[PDB]
Amino acid sequence: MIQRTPKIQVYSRHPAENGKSNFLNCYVSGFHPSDIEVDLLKNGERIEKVEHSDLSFSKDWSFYLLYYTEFTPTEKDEYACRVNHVTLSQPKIVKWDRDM
Amino acid sequence: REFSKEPEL
Amino acid sequence: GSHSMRYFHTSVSRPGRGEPRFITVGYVDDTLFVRFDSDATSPRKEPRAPWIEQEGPEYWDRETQISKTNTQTYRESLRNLRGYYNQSEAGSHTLQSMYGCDVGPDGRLLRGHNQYAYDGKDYIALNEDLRSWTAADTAAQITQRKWEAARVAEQLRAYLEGECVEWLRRYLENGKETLQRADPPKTHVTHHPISDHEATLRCWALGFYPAEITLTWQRDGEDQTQDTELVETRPAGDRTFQKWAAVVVPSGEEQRYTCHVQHEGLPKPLTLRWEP
Repeated sequence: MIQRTPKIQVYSRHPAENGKSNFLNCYVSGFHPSDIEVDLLKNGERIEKVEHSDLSFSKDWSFYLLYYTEFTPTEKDEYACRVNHVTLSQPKIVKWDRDM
Repeated sequence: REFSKEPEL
Repeated sequence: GSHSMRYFHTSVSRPGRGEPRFITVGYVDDTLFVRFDSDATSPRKEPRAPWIEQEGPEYWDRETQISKTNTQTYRESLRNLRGYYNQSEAGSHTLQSMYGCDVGPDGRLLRGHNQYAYDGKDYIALNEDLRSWTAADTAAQITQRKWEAARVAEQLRAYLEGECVEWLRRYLENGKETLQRADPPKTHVTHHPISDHEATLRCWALGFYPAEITLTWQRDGEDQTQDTELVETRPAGDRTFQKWAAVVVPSGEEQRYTCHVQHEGLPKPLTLRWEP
């Protein structure tokens, strides 16, 4: 029917300071239908201990979810959010940029 | 608290 | 000073993988306070904010029973909808609904809501008069005719004008230290060179509640709407929200640009510039 592909933002709860514990967030929104798969990645590897918010939706009926996990950023570790949805032919990977 | 009489469409 | 309570229902069919899953979440303003999931091990209405935990066992039993009954009602609704659109039993479909009340600073009803969507498309809605329906198509007219015959709107009206407002006012008082506390944004401007010729100025708003905010860039006092990249407001995970707005500026013209911030928590709107 109507299908809407997810918007994705990857960011931290607090401003990033290397060596200080923080939370890594992947906010997925604007999507329909509601079935979605999200992984948070560290240096390409799936983080196992990832929690998510309860499924809700916006006034235009599109769904949104927050996936988050504790992390301690460093200069050289890389982090990302990997999302699959029926509207995507292959998973979409969005890398964490601490300036965004 | 919720409405208790949601009807069938 | 104005507030809302909303409940959000989602039912999703999954032929060959059991019966349709039913989820409810409840919000006061931008704060989720209750959830229910029929796929939970022992489905029950569960608290998600501290100020609702004080409700007694009778509250939680009634809320749970309502959600368990809704799980079955929405499964019947989905079967009816499949027929109304001549659809196969093989496909997955989604039924969503939202209802609730808005209240002003004096605690009086501003308006009520109850609307539905099928497969992401508006289906039927209670009008602002709380007495009549707007149906999106000839399938929804079947629902309308059935709800007109059963005088469903009168039941909703009684709920939205009474219980909904009175329980919202209860929650607002029980959670006043958070629900009636506006946390202002912490704001700063960052500068990101792109080339020898231009750079990005990014205006940040962090740690604010509620989510409603206005972030705009001006150049020489005129708004740069078409040239501003505005990200969707996003949850930080600690109840607060984040947002930023960015503009691409020619090298050396940074001081012609001003960032402007409006939020309920601010004594006065803010005007910010790049401070090298």
